[PDB]
Amino acid sequence: HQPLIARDGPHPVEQPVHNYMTKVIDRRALNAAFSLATEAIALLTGEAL
Amino acid sequence: SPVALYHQLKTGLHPGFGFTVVRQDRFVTENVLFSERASEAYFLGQLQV
Repeated sequence: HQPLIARDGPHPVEQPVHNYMTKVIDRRALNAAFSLATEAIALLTGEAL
Repeated sequence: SPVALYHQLKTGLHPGFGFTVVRQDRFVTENVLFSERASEAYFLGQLQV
């Protein structure tokens, strides 16, 4: 709701454009990963004990 | 010749000399194993596949 400094003189009239402007959200990935070896698969489950 | 000596033996005639025979029989036997009390070591481990 922008201000108005509504004028004197015969210059024509101010008009409040109380507009709704939109925006747009982006989308991002942010990916991460980690290894796991060929052992510790039987381990951390209960196979090779 | 080897050809002549093929041709003398089937008829049957002693060709100036003789031979010797070397061969191999084989015999399955039941052996007997005495042991002393404390001889071997034979340790043990762990079981998983």
